[PDB]
Amino acid sequence: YELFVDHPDLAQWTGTYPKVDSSHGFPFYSTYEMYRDFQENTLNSDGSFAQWITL
Amino acid sequence: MNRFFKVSSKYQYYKYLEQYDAAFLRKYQSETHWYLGRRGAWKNLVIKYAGDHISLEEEHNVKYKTHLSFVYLSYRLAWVLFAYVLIYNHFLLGDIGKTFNVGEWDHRLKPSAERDYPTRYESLYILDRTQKW
Amino acid sequence: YFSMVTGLSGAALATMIRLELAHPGSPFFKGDSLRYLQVVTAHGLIMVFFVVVPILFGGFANFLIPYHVGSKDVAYPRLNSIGFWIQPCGYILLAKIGFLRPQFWRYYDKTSFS
Amino acid sequence: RMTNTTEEAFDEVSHEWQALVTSNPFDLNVFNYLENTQTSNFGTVDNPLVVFTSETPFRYVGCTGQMNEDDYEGHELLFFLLREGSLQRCMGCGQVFKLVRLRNEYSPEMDYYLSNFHPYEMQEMGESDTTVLMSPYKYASHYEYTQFETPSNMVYSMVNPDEHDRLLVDPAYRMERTKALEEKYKVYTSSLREVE
Amino acid sequence: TVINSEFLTYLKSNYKISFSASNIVKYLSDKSVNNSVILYLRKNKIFNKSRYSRNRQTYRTGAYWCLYVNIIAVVAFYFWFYKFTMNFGYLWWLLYSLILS
Amino acid sequence: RAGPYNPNRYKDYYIPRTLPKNEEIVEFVQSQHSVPASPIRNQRHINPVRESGPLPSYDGTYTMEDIRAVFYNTTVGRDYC
Amino acid sequence: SDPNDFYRDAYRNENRWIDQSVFTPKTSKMTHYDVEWPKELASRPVTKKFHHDKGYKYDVTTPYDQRYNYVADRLGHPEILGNPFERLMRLEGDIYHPNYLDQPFVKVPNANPNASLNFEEGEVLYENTRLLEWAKFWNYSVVVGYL
Amino acid sequence: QMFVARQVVTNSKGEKVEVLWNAQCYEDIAQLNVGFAPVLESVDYHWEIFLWADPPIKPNNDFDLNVPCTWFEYEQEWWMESCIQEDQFNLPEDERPYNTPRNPHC
Amino acid sequence: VAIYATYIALSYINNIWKDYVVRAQFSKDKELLFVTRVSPFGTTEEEVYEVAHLEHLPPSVRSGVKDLSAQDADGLVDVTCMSSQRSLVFYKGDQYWNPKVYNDFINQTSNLWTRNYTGYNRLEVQNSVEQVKIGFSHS
Amino acid sequence: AVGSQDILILSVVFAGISTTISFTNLLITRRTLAMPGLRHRRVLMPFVTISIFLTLRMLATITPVLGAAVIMMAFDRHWQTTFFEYAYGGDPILSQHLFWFFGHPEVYVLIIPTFGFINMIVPHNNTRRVASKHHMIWAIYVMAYMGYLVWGHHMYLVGLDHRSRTMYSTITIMISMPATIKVVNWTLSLVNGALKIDLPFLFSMSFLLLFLVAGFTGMWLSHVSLNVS
Amino acid sequence: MFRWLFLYWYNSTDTPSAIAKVNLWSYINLRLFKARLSSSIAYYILGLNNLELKKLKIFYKNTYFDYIYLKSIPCLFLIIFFTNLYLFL
Ligand SMILES: CCCCCCCCCCCCCCCCCC(=O)OC[C@H](COP(=O)([O-])OCC(O)COP(=O)([O-])OC[C@@H](COC(=O)CCCCCCCCCCCCCCCCC)OC(=O)CCCCCCCCCCCCCCCCC)OC(=O)CCCCCCCCCCCCCCCCC
Ligand SMILES: CCCCCCCCCCCCCCCCCC(=O)OC[C@H](COP(=O)([O-])OCC(O)COP(=O)([O-])OC[C@@H](COC(=O)CCCCCCCCCCCCCCCCC)OC(=O)CCCCCCCCCCCCCCCCC)OC(=O)CCCCCCCCCCCCCCCCC
Ligand SMILES: CCCCCCCCCCCCCCCCCC(=O)OC[C@H](COP(=O)([O-])OCC(O)COP(=O)([O-])OC[C@@H](COC(=O)CCCCCCCCCCCCCCCCC)OC(=O)CCCCCCCCCCCCCCCCC)OC(=O)CCCCCCCCCCCCCCCCC
Ligand SMILES: CCCCCCCCCCCCCCCCCC(=O)OC[C@H](COP(=O)([O-])OCC(O)COP(=O)([O-])OC[C@@H](COC(=O)CCCCCCCCCCCCCCCCC)OC(=O)CCCCCCCCCCCCCCCCC)OC(=O)CCCCCCCCCCCCCCCCC
Ligand SMILES: CCCCCCCCCCCCCCCCCC(=O)OC[C@H](COP(=O)([O-])OCC(O)COP(=O)([O-])OC[C@@H](COC(=O)CCCCCCCCCCCCCCCCC)OC(=O)CCCCCCCCCCCCCCCCC)OC(=O)CCCCCCCCCCCCCCCCC
Ligand code: HEA
Ligand SMILES: CCCCCCCCCCCCCCCCCC(=O)OC[C@H](COP(=O)([O-])OCC[N+](C)(C)C)OC(=O)CCCCCCCCCCCCCCCCC
Ligand SMILES: [Ca+2]
Ligand SMILES: [Cu+2]
Ligand SMILES: [Zn+2]
Repeated sequence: YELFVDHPDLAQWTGTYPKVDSSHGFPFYSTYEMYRDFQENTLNSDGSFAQWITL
Repeated sequence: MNRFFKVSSKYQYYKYLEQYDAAFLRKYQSETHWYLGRRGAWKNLVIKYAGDHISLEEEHNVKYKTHLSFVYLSYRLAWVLFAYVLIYNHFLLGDIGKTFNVGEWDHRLKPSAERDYPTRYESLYILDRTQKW
Repeated sequence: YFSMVTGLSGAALATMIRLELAHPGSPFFKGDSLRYLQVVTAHGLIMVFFVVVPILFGGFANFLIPYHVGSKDVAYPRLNSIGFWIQPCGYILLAKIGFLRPQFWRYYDKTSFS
Repeated sequence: RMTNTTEEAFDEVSHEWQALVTSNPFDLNVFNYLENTQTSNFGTVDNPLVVFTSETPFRYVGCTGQMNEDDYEGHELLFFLLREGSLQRCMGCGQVFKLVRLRNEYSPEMDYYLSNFHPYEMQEMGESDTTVLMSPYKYASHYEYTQFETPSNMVYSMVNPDEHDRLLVDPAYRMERTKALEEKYKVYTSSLREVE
Repeated sequence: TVINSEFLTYLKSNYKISFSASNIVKYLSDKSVNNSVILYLRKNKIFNKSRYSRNRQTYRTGAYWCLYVNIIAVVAFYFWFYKFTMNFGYLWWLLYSLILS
Repeated sequence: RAGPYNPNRYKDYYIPRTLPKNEEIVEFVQSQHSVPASPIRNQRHINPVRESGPLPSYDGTYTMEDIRAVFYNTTVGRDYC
Repeated sequence: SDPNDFYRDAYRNENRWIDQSVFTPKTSKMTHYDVEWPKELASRPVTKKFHHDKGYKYDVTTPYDQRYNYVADRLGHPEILGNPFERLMRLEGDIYHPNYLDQPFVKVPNANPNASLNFEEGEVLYENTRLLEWAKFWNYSVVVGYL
Repeated sequence: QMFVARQVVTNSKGEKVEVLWNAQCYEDIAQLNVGFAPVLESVDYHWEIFLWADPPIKPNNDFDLNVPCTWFEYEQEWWMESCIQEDQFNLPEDERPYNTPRNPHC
Repeated sequence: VAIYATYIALSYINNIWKDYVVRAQFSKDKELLFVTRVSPFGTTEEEVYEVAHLEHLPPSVRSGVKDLSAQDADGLVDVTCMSSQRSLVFYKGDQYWNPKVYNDFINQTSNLWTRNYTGYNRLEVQNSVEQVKIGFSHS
Repeated sequence: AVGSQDILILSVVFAGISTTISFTNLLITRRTLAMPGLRHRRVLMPFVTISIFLTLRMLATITPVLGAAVIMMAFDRHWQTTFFEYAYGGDPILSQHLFWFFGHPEVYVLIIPTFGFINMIVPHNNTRRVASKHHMIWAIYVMAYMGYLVWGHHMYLVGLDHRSRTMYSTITIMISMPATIKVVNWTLSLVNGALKIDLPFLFSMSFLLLFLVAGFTGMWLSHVSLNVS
Repeated sequence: MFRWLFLYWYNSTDTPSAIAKVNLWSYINLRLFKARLSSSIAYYILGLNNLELKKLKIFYKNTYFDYIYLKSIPCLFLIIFFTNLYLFL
């Protein structure tokens, strides 16, 4: 959460989701698109077989 | 405050400085308005209008554009040479001897090459040169 | 359109190769092994670097990437135009080697007269 | 480092500075960074998803349905043309879109959409004394550093084209208007202090 | 600045303040206001709806530069490795087209 | 042909051409802060309702079973029924 | 400034109808904005003939005689004319382009000095003639060294 | 090709509003038919997809501001379920055992 | 390389020498100043300036005053033309000045370098600005 | 001798530079002008665009190697640098290594974009979502970034060490799996949908029919003993 | 100066419509720096009458090396004791 609030670009690079909650209704001022390549091209995700072959 | 004292000029327009403070004049004509302070700045508008149009894109300097004669010569030569290349490489490859001329020039250290001669004058002159080290 | 022209050139080179390989004895090149090798190399290079690449990365990419990414134009319209206009020289160079030889004259030309 | 708007700002640069300083929705939508657009709610009839345009009738919109943490996408992307007028709906998921054609004006209707835009980034404005950072470690996380500082004592005021030309050509008029604006700024500050 | 007491009393009577100002200018002192510098923004009709400024829609110099690149490549390669120079006189009418142009 | 055009060669009136008065500015600030400001947009769903109609009933004139019994009869031909 | 105490009263479901209703707040009218600006905006000239494809009803040109005069300085600016060398060379310069010189709202300075100025020589204030000799020496020395 | 359907819906504020269903494309704006007439034919051909350079938008919804699915949400698994059912065999009710002993602890 | 190196060298030498003033003469009415400066080859080149435009401006950085050449009795005085954005450099030595117009010239081209450039004390902080009266003529 | 060989060398360098310009322009276009919401979501973009970008990245990775090899060939031909002359340290097999390191990724670049055409056309005519788009994307990516370690299957018999030979053969045979994944995804994309038969669909079917045999023959070539003959 | 988005957007008097009357736009009033949330996790949960914000603060960020070394002394002594046991074993 500290990383997301202070350095949004690094949070997006690492793939962290926006850690703030907008339940009050006002969207946050530093939201960004999700870069999930690191968490998706992994042995535990849709790239499981590709990562097994690469390993 | 240190107001501007007087303007010893016969041009009544310049007397506007007498109505302001020296600090104000420095702030708005010396610190960040140095390139704009007490200047007409008509050149700014002229250059903006010059840059924001669809005028000729051939540029030589920031002050002058390319010479139209040079531009036209370059364009005509480019078009004609491109047409020659395409036509010769697509239609006139049957007779290479008739379609192309053989020529070259080698280093002056080595003896003059047999093909080193002025084209269109090989029937009128023979070229040779003295080797150099 | 340039890709169509280059593909026709490659098809012509393939036709030359197939006519030479139709039956033994070199019915097409009549013994010019060097010319046949040059034609084969020209065919391969033209098909690889000047048919499929222009079709995919030249026409299809330039036509589709703006649509599929939401851009008014490519980041380098000048470079796109340059890449388009640069192809013909390489295409000709890799396609006309079969015709062009340093020894242009034929075996029955009396070079001793010149 | 900060550009002198009264001397150099024109057309596109002036509009960018207006977007930076006023954050008016019309300019902010035009100059919003392409990489990130503020996340919004799911479109509904009562609370439709608002798509902003800058004096244009239609915009190419894309929809992927209800987003989930596991997948981040509801349905495969479908593109349509969101046009100005009544609300519109997506067939696949029923998401409701509303096209707001912002106008170059300062009105409560436009101010109503202030919260729907990211603040315009300032770090990339002006002139940079560093071309680019040659750092593979932070090529996508750090902007170029600055040797100098950014002044924060600048007050901007909008001007018409003919008035701006008058300010440029006539230094006396420029000084007069500057002094008047300074007096008005003093009055505004005093009024705010009294209200507080 | 100085605000008349009667004017301030009239303002208070006609308006009762119940909300706090959101502008940060309220915190400024007279020194900061004096040190503030005024800048002018040119406001006109907006036609470009993108961050990037208007870009020219034609590259004539680029097209001709590419034509020259092609010509240089072909001619240089043929001359260096084939030693062949195109005989422009064979199709004399294109050379005459250049001369006429 | 319409002819050459340049929109920047004509005056614009997006900003008032006369500066305000000091007393008017003070009174405007007083009045603005003496009354509530216009609301800003909020994106919170308040008592959200189904986008479609009521959920099909367990029993009644039309039930979810009737909908379920339609997937198996699906045809798009070249002629009307 | 307790956030929960503020929010629980500020945002309520039963007030949704009035919470998101846009209105113009009641504020004192300002003559420069609510009186003067509408008048000048409505009094804009209208032209029957305007660029149909790109123009607007209010695209009315300002006459040259009505354009503001240039009074910043008396000294002329011959750069506008275009020097005879450039004219002979046929070079095209933006500074002396007629279209860019034809500004819409302000007249460009006259190429000639204002008639008020008198160029009769007066008396010498400052004079350092040895600067010419020093400059010649340094320039020749640098040229020789560079060669 | 502009709108594939329309409806009139009364919102929570009591006002009736019109909702139009835009024609859609499978991820391909090139295949999308950009027209301004009630015609299926692709008549208009545009050299500049973005005439004014305004970028398109692919909005991303915040999970916090999302709403539970209610646009025929009961149909998401219908396709797969019915595909399985078509080949599934169902025992007749009369032959299916009924009124079996109750579980002791339930 | 040769052509452009020669051109750059000559042009930048001329630019460096342009600032320095060789001769300065008032007009008959003292309304214009004719300035003779160095040319690319070391000859005389004429220019015209307006005395009103001419002004001696303080440095932007207030800690760099001590580094000005004017600190020395035989230094250089940098006079800036605010209209043409040009700089005129004069030797401080009285040998180069006419002693019956120098006083008026320096009292007329030094109007923007005042006491307040160094700051305000607590006796003059209030008077640094003109007080604004609001609502005294009407409620 | 001097002539067509040198012309081909210089034209190969020329085409390498042209490809440099092309992929630079396209990749920067994607990275800087992509619409909001599609900046990083590769899945949402049509498969053809994804394949094109992956192939452009592969070309960027491999082009400098080919350029260096071709430049060395030109230097050996003209200046006689003896880079590939065994007499004084030259390595003739180094030329083959450098060429094939780009050559195999070159054919992979040629093929990868072809899959996108079918992956887009089949859903369009079937009125159905494509089967396992994420898995197909990951399969093409694994093929792309594992084709950099199989360039030696064109050099089995050249005389390289058995260790490298075995590594190349093993990775080459392993490459077959993602192709099978793509084939099964294509097959499953045709089931349980509303088919709209069209000429693009027929072309896609012909493409699948040809690709099956092509890849099968490639896998057979991966057999080392058969590859010898 | 606001910490919470709801408080920031509840009653805004410095909006462009209001500021256009004076036509003065100070650089110190940029929306970029106008509001900024705290670095501690805050999440909303349903209360008895409305949503309420709960803060999840796990650890402090101002501990010093003296405290850290005092806490680490037992680990060092245990390492020494285990090594001595191994040597004597
Ligand atoms: C050694 C050579 C050294 C050379 C030095 C050269 C020095 C000079 C350099 C100058 C050039 C600098 C710029 C380079 C640009 C390259 C091109 C490019 O992409 O630019 C994009 C760039 C911008 O375009 P873009 O499209 O925006 O780029 C998007 C990104 O590139 C994103 O692209 P994307 O979308 O395609 O992303 C793909 C990525 C995205 O996917 C991922 O996120 C990767 C996977 C992450 C999660 C993995 C989890 C696995 C599970 C856990 C671990 C399990 C194991 C057990 C342990 C755990 C147990 C619990 O996935 C992959 O494909 C990576 C493979 C992942 C497999 C992981 C296997 C791990 C096993 C360990 C051993 C193997 C490691 C291999 C490397 C792995 C990757 C780092 O292009 C430009 O700017 C224009 C072109 C510029 C060209 C410049 C000139 C280039 C010259 C290159 C010369 C190279 C010579 C040598 C070649 C041969 C080497 C063998
Ligand atoms: C590499 C050499 C190869 C040679 C091959 C053999 C060629 C021989 C025959 C050549 C002629 C063929 C017939 C065609 C003629 C042109 C018409 C045509 O159909 O072809 C168009 C043909 C191709 O069409 P295009 O280029 O596509 O059309 C676009 C053009 O831009 C056109 O655009 P535009 O219409 O806007 O421009 C029209 C303009 C042509 O466009 C121009 O404006 C180009 C520039 C013209 C003036 C160039 C010379 C003067 C430049 C000033 C600096 C000089 C050097 C410094 C001074 C000291 C000397 C070193 O026409 C003229 O005004 C030409 C009339 C003659 C002018 C003579 C003025 C002499 C002034 C001397 C006093 C001032 C200097 C100070 C002296 C010292 C004082 C102490 O264009 C040309 O040929 C352009 C030039 C043609 C005119 C001749 C220019 C040079 C004349 C020099 C005379 C000697 C001066 C020095 C004497 C010594 C004592 C001072
Ligand atoms: C394609 C057909 C021709 C054009 C379209 C049709 C005509 C339209 C206008 C008609 C009405 C107005 C006429 C007044 C002139 C208006 C235009 C103008 O100023 O002139 C252009 C231009 C002069 O303008 P400029 O001052 O250079 O423009 C500068 C401006 O800044 C403007 O700059 P820019 O950006 O606009 O571009 C300037 C560029 C303008 O851009 C171009 O037009 C570029 C050149 C054309 C495209 C080349 C593509 C490459 C492949 C071409 C292959 C062609 C077929 C094979 C031909 C050779 C073997 C037979 O000018 C050049 O660079 C000219 C280069 C010299 C011409 C080279 C090509 C000659 C062959 C053209 C095709 C002829 C087809 C019919 C005959 C077929 C015989 C079997 O050149 C000429 O006036 C040359 C005219 C003479 C040559 C053409 C006719 C003879 C061709 C030889 C074979 C036939 C012999 C028997 C002829 C019997 C009597 C006809
Ligand atoms: C005598 C011939 C003997 C037999 C051999 C002939 C061999 C011909 C080439 C064979 C291969 C391609 C064949 C394509 C034919 C169909 C073209 C087509 O779709 O119709 C135009 C078509 C217009 O129809 P549309 O788009 O359905 O409807 C729009 C309306 O037309 C309304 O549009 P608008 O409002 O814009 O009105 C203008 C319209 C009205 O005009 C017409 O419709 C008249 C009829 C069509 C005339 C097309 C050519 C005109 C002359 C072009 C010369 C170069 C430009 C210089 C200026 C020329 C000024 C006239 O004109 C055009 O749109 C034509 C534009 C032409 C641009 C050409 C330059 C593009 C760059 C080069 C790309 C291709 C390179 C190939 C070679 C590569 C070698 C490595 O526009 C295009 O698609 C443009 C295609 C451009 C490329 C192909 C044409 C240029 C070929 C140059 C010669 C290459 C020779 C190579 C081998 C030999 C070397 C020595
Ligand atoms: C009155 C005069 C006109 C004045 C008005 C203005 C005129 C404007 C003219 C502008 C000319 C632009 C350039 C044209 C180039 C043409 C090239 C060409 O086709 O040449 C061969 C051409 C025909 O020869 P060919 O035997 O058929 O074929 C060539 C052979 O195959 C092989 O032959 P080669 O082996 O000898 O190779 C030479 C060939 C090139 O052949 C090749 O393909 C071989 C290339 C080898 C290259 C080897 C190295 C590889 C390349 C790259 C190397 C660097 C590395 C790059 C890569 C990077 C690596 C790190 O190119 C040339 O012939 C060179 C050009 C000859 C001189 C022409 C200059 C004319 C005057 C220009 C200035 C005018 C303005 C002056 C001022 C005016 C105002 C005072 O010969 C000619 O030059 C004939 C045409 C001459 C036209 C002259 C101008 C028009 C006027 C004609 C007279 C009409 C009557 C006038 C009456 C006036 C009454 C008042
Ligand atoms: C588009 C071009 C392309 C593609 C995609 C491929 C793909 C593959 N190639 Fe090939 N290859 C070339 C172009 C290509 N190749 C060229 C041009 C040469 C020679 C270059 C020269 O020297 O000039 C070459 C040479 C070549 C060799 C060297 C042969 C030799 O020199 O003796 C080998 C060795 O293993 C090989 C292997 C493979 C493998 C394992 C794949 C894999 O990608 C294939 C994986 C896919 C499958 C294995 C499909 C699985 C099959 C099914 C699902 C269907 C099953 C149905 C039935 C059995 C009925 N290739
Ligand atoms: C011997 C000679 C030595 C060299 C001498 C010359 C020195 C030159 C020094 C200057 C140039 C180099 C500087 C350092 C690098 C700078 C990079 C940079 O800034 O680029 C940003 C550029 C442009 O960035 P941008 O413009 O998008 O964003 C800038 C950042 N913001 C917006 C926040 C301001 O983008 C990239 O290229 C970076 C992303 C791609 C990086 C490569 C990823 C991998 C791609 C292939 C897939 C993986 C395959 C497997 C790999 C592993 C195998 C084992
Ligand atoms: Ca044979
Ligand atoms: Cu291979
Ligand atoms: Zn949807």
